[PDB]
Amino acid sequence: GHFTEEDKATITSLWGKVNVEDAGGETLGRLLVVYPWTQRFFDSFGNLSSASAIMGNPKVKAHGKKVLTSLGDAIKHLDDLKGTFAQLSELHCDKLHVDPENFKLLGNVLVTVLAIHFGKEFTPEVQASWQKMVTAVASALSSRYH
Amino acid sequence: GHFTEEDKATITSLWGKVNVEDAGGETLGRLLVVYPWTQRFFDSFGNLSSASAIMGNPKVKAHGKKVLTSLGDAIKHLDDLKGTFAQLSELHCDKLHVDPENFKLLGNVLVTVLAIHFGKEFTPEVQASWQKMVTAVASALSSRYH
Amino acid sequence: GHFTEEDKATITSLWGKVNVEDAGGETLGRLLVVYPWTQRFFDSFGNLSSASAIMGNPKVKAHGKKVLTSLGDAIKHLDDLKGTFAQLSELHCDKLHVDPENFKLLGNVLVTVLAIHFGKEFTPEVQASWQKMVTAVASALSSRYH
Amino acid sequence: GHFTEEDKATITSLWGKVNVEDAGGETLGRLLVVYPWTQRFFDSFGNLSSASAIMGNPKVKAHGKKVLTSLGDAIKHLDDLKGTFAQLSELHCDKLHVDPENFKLLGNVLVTVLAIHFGKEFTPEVQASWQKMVTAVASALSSRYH
Ligand code: HEM
Ligand code: HEM
Ligand code: HEM
Ligand code: HEM
Repeated sequence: GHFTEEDKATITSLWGKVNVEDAGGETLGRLLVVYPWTQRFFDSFGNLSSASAIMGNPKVKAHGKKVLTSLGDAIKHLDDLKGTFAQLSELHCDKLHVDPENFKLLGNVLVTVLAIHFGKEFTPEVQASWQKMVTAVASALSSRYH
Repeated sequence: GHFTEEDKATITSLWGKVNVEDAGGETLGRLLVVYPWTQRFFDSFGNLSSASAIMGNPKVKAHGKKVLTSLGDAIKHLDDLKGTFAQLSELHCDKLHVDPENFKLLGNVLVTVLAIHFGKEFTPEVQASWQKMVTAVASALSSRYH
Repeated sequence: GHFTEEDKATITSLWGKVNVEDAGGETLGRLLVVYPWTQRFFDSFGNLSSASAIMGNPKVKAHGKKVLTSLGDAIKHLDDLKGTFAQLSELHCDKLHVDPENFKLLGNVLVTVLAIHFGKEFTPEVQASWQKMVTAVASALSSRYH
Repeated sequence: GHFTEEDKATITSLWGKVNVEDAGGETLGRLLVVYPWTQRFFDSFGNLSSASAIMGNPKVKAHGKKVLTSLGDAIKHLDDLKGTFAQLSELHCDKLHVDPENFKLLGNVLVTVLAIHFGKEFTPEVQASWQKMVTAVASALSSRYH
């Protein structure tokens, strides 16, 4: 893969406008609602039997903040996402056994959340740059499986 | 599959607020820009060499409207989508050789467009209902392949 | 979907030459080794820390037999697989939260086992018929999710 | 990703036993039969309306030889598949617009062909190493899309 100058500017600029205290909870909660099977990894977070219980769960909100903060840090290292996520790859693959397909699923739900918050600013080109980011993150986090 | 009565209500209600004349071209054009390989099915549609050419292309806008008007008719048959799409399955599978993976891709681009147009109104539960609709439509259209 | 009379004949004839007592453990064990993340669904099955432990594990062999005996019964109902697998869909979706992508994965590991056991006899046309069967079984088992 | 010493030895040793004058035609032909949509890229090869016509087509056999010869060369460069396939990535993505999902589809059909020819020698571990190879090749060839 390869980010263009335009890709980097679009990723960096849009991300600077995200609130990583609500976006993270919103993204992980939406993943858990829309694709229910993912709840299996988070049986320690409490009751996730309904949308309201998930979107209102403080451990979901707290953990989504970690997720997006680590992604925000990675956006400082676009040309080296493999190395930047090496340690989290080890955690997610070797220790938690998260299905590699889930990384792209979460990335697509972040794209949905960006489209909700930014609307018409999320043009096809802007979405293309973010789809490249989703793919790249998923590859970096599944590296230990490959 | 199975649509709950709440899935049907969501699907029909949100669709009634969709302007097909705008959403059609916006959905097909977004698919062509974001996932460029799909342009190979539309060589006769003329200039697709840049995002601005795709989003300005009269044939892309006219075709997207056909697509979304076909999906509007399908929403009147939610609990018989395979029978509803039998003719278009034959067209897309036996005659055009569309990759079944692309039906899922276009339905995901429509989810993105709905998120852009409705923002917050596109809640996690509303997205779940539409995610089941995209899957159901993909399955119905690739039925000739199965 | 749709099974041709030649798909049914292929499926039933090749299956009649399959030894389930061997193929069962061989298929589940291959899935656990090749796609290690799926081991997380089988923590109670004991030692799955190495390929030799998985392929020697008595619980994996006993479970694989259940799996393949379930698929043998399904082959007697090829043109009603969704109804046939309704109970196991509820089990795998509502109770175990299996990722629908893993049903496709296991059916692909079975294709590999059939290729190993039958060699040349597993022609391109015979594989096509079995590829439709894996897809049909995945769709039927993930039906609760749709 | 990362090949282990064991991965490299397994890939290199099994590949040294493949016949790249028949395996290539067998792999591309099987892809065209099993997953019909792929035939769309090869409308220049002649009649592909049936298994017999595909498996007997001299242009299929001739082109599959190219495919596997380029893969054989890549197996000399396991630690640098991105650079080794850079030029073919440009051809397949920028010029032919091949769907990225097809690269993994072809890789899985090569795995089926290896299982047919090598049988019990294709153990779960041996298949794991080859699945890692399939993923890595698909990533290298789709790089221009990412
Ligand atoms: C954008 C991709 C993702 C990133 C950046 C990410 C990041 C993180 C981080 C930073 C942690 C915390 C580790 C610590 O606290 O030391 C974590 C834990 C975890 N992640 Fe992820 N993650 C990602 C995707 C996923 C996906 C797709 C899954 C499964 C669907 C997943 C499941 C988990 C689990 C089960 C934990 C342990 C949490 C606990 O102990 O309660 N993650 N992740
Ligand atoms: C939401 C899924 C889809 C639906 C509901 C849909 C619906 C339609 C309909 C109704 C037509 C007929 C147009 C007319 O009568 O002139 C059509 C034509 C076509 N569709 Fe789709 N389609 C879908 C997905 C796809 C995808 C994923 C592709 C491939 C990237 C595709 C490629 C085509 C092509 C090439 C035509 C013929 C266009 C022309 O040259 O006239 N469709 N589709
Ligand atoms: C070819 C697709 C599959 C079929 C036909 C199938 C069939 C079965 C059947 C018949 C049982 C019941 C066993 C008994 O009565 O004791 C079962 C249990 C189960 N299956 Fe599947 N299954 C399939 C795919 C999967 C996949 C992809 C996974 C996840 C990696 C999975 C995870 C499980 C689990 C965790 C159990 C419960 C086992 C235990 O703890 O007792 N299955 N399956
Ligand atoms: C293991 C992965 C693959 C490799 C190593 C590979 C390699 C090659 C090579 C060496 C060529 C010849 C270029 C030349 O003659 O200068 C080629 C051409 C081509 N490939 Fe691939 N390929 C791969 C996968 C694919 C897939 C998945 C598709 C689509 C399903 C595809 C479609 C094509 C087409 C359409 C051509 C042009 C052939 C013609 O002009 O008639 N390839 N490939």
